[PDB]
Amino acid sequence: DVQLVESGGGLVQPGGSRKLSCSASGFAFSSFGMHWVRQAPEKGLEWVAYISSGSGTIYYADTVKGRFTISRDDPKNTLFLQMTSLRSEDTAMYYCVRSIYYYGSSPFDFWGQGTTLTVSSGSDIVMTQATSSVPVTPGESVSISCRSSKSLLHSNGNTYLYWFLQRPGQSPQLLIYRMSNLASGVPDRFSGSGSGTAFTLTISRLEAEDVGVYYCMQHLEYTFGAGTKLEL
Amino acid sequence: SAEERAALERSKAIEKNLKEDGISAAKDVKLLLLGADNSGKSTIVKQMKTGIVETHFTFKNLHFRLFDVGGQRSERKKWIHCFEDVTAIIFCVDLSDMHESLMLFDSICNNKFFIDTSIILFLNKKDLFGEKIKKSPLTICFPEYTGPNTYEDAAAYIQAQFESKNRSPNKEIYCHMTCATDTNNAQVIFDAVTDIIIANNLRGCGLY
Amino acid sequence: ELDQLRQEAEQLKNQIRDARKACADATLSQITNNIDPVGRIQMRTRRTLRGHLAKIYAMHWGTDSRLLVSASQDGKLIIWDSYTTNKVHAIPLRSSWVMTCAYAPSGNYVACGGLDNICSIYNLKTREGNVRVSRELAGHTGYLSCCRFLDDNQIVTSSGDTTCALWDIETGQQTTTFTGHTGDVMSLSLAPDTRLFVSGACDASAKLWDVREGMCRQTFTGHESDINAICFFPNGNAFATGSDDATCRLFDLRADQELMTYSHDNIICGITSVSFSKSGRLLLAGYDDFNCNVWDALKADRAGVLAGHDNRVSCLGVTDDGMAVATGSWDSFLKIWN
Amino acid sequence: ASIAQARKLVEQLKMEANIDRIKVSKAAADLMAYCEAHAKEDPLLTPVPASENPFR
Amino acid sequence: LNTPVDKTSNTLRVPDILALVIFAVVFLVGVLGNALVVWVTAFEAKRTINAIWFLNLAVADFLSCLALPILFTSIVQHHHWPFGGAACSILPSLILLNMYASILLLATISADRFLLVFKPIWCQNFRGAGLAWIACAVAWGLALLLTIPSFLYRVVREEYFPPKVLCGVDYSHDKRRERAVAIVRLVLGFLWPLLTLTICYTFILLRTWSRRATRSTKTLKVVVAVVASFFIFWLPYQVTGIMMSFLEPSSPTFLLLKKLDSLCVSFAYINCCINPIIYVVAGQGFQGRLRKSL
Amino acid sequence: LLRQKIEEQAAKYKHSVPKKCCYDGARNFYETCEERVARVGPLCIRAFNECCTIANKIRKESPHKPVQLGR
Repeated sequence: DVQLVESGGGLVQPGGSRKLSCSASGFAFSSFGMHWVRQAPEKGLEWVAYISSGSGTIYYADTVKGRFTISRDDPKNTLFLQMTSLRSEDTAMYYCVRSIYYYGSSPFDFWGQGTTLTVSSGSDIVMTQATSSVPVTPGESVSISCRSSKSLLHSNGNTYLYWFLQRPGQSPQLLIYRMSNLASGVPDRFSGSGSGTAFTLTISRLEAEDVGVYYCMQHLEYTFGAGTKLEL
Repeated sequence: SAEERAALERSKAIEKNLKEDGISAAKDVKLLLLGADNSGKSTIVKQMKTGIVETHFTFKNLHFRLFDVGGQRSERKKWIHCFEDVTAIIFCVDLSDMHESLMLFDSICNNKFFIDTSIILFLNKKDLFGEKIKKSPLTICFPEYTGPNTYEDAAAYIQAQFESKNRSPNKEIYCHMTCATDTNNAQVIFDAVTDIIIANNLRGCGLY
Repeated sequence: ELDQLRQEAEQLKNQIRDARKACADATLSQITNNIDPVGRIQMRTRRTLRGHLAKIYAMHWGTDSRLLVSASQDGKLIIWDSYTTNKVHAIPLRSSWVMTCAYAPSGNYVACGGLDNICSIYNLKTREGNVRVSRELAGHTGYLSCCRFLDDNQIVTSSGDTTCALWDIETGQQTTTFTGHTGDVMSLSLAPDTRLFVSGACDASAKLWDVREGMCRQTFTGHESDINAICFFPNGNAFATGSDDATCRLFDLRADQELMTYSHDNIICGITSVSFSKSGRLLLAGYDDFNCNVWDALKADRAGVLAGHDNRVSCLGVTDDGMAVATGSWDSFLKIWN
Repeated sequence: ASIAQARKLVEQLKMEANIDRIKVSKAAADLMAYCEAHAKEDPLLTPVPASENPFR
Repeated sequence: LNTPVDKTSNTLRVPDILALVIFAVVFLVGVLGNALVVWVTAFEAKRTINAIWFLNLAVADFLSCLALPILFTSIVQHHHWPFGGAACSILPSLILLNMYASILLLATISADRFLLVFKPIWCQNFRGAGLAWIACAVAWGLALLLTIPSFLYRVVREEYFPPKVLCGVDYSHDKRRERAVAIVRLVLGFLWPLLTLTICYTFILLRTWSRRATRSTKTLKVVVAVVASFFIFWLPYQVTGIMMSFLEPSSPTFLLLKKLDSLCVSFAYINCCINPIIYVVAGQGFQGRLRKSL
Repeated sequence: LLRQKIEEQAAKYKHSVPKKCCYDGARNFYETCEERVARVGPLCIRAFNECCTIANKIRKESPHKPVQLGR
């Protein structure tokens, strides 16, 4: 019974600050990293923060670097994001995710249900998608693709591209990690493949639950592409 | 390195935790309680308050790990190497027997792994020994005993008989008679372990 | 009569030996004259897994040929990564006297046991993120001496009370028990087909069970002293053993008799563990002489010596892919030799 | 009495006796055959190239 | 007679030759020996707490042994100073740092040995890399405090008759400051270390022999081999230093003291030679640990 | 600032021998002037003594001690 319950949303006046909180239960919090991925109401996912296990290292996206901080209270199993001097672009719904990194491990297994955050009006790796929407029908086959600025194959042989499925009105889940491996609970219909810099995900034998938006992410260095929505 | 730097950080945390567990565990002291069957070992642990019954007690800031290895029936040669590097054997002998205890002792102190480990030989249940020597002569158990049936010399004879099985003068056998008394067994065990750790500390610094 | 069956028991023993000797028309030692030896195998320490502080008793390679599991007196069953040297898990044990460790062929499960008479099976892929006890396999009376996974659901165990057992992990009951040994069963080697497994014991006798029924099929008695180590030949038709005899011998499941004895006058230290190379041409044995000798399984001559341990080489094992050979030691330093 | 388990041991001896035996020459021949067939598939018996080796 | 050689000349004669050969043998045992002790304690050890002390003592003695070429050059060039004034203000401070680091490290080693015997149950609460490194850092800092008069007052001097430029010390040239620094240096470098060696090792011996099974009779040999060598090798140096500092810059007493200083420093360095040999010889297991360190 | 003193003291020479005698007179800590003058020109008896004593009285009462750099 894994839970990632987040709280602290609402309305924030521009230039204000707010402490986004993530409350974890049902698993060993201290052994996991944390990210505070966010999604604008009319855009794709965007990475925000990353606190390592035991707070050894921390990273931020350039848009919040210095402007916001992340902290993890391991005895209370709670992760905090201290967003400061918020701007109009910060109106987004935020996700708290898990990550355990070791040989054979799967980053980004579980995503919290998230909280909406609103404010009133007033050298890098990029992943691009070749489509924004694709029609689909039950029992048919579909194929999604992505591209990146450079190859994701590291020297050790891994290829750090991910796939996430977001059904409408729901928080996303992991489907494929390292471009070839199925996440736990993902039915065998989904199967990713690729080489070099162009990577694809197949959803053969599409069931009705496969409808949603599919996001692809690079993880070679410290991000989600635009994503495409499959329509039934 | 790729994001596997996170895996390397996790590995560094695991190594730190192993070091911390090694430091925390070494602050205790390990004592093997090998002895004859029904020799009152349960009594000497209860007074201090299916396989290895790793009972423990702490006395004067020192934590004793007291492994009673007699719970499982097997040849000692196949599992006694796991108790190498134990600080001291808490060997106990009941006086109601008996030569099986002598054979076990002669096997223990001359064993290859325990050539440098002290032995706290407990003579247990001395009161019934006094009752027996009052009722029966000791010659029924030791034919070669020439002394009378009085308490002191008989006890000294059997203690010396146990002690004589040593074949390495660098060891020592801290024989003691408890007579079912309280809090003295813990005291002699503590004194023995203090002597042993002082000797080990000297050996580390090169004063030995 | 009681005496008559005892007399016929000996009468059975000699005539099987006569039949056993009848098939011995030749030996491998003269047949190997037609092939070349492998020369000096100069394996070198490609790594050192210095995480253990106390006497890493036993180790096992994963099916990936990438991970180890190591058990030690320290009470920590840490599992290693063979290239990055990382400690990807550190499972804390219920009892620190572990001589058994096993890595499931799927990689999900790790099991260890020892002087506690209980086999603890650990689930590594828990959704909670940490390795935890799956089930504790109570039911033996002696110390456990080896564990092997047939699959994720059933584990075969060798114990000190002279009985191997086969459990199902679904409920933890001793679904099948084995019997027919006098001494303590010390080592256990599942066959590649997983339909048979040989075990060695303290009575110098090694025998091959079928896993489907508790019936032993053949017995081998080449050695003089307790069988410390046993390992199936890669092809599955043969197996070798190691003992306090300070020598290893190779047996055949179908010829039912000893084929080789790997001995030299200069070695007097008993064997602690054994395992074959991928092709079976090469046999690696870890002596109590603080080093591992490499033996050509066909020429029976010493192919070389692997050293680098300051104490007993208590465990040894070649990867499933044949990539390398790792040797845990009482020095606590897990070497990775290639 | 112990006669029952002793007769069980005798029965085990008979079952071992009924086992078929192969000429040792053929079993050894199988052994060498496996070894020479798979000698090209291990990096211990045959020196591995440094580039293909995953520990160097 | 009618030669450029005047009525007197000063070659490399005089038992300065003895000082020279002593420095040579100490340098030989410093390049070897002492250099191996620091290595085996660091790379193959220092996960054991007891190796920290002898690591620091060996490294301090090794850094003292790196000063042997400079002392050799000063002896053979009749105290000519080829280096700069900043060198005269720095390098002697560092060499005194190495000397007194060795001495207070011996004292702290002895204090730890005492604590290992008189408080074992407290030792299995205290012991760890933390306390050992804290104590060794305190010893090094005390060496720095002892040498900071050399880091302060040393300046270069020049005479112009030959080019024999030399390095010296400015004790205000008209007032007593030499007495205070000399007496404090003598105390905190030879007396307090000697007391902390002698009393601590005597109590170690008394407690070791009192209880059974600890009377190894090797503790006496090692304690004597340390303390007697320490005394016989530092007393000529330190008593000469204090007498020279208190005595006026004239009189035959100062004449023979300036004559004897070289041999006095040679005796002071005999202790630097002796500190690692006792560990490498008396330390059991640390004979095969050296071969297996590679 | 003592070079001019020894130079002006030596300048009164009348021959090379007294000049070099004064030059070597003002040299050495291990021997006093009385010990050094015993080893040596009729004018050397006076010149060596006066040059050595002048230089010596110059170097005392000055910030200088010939401390060996091992101390």
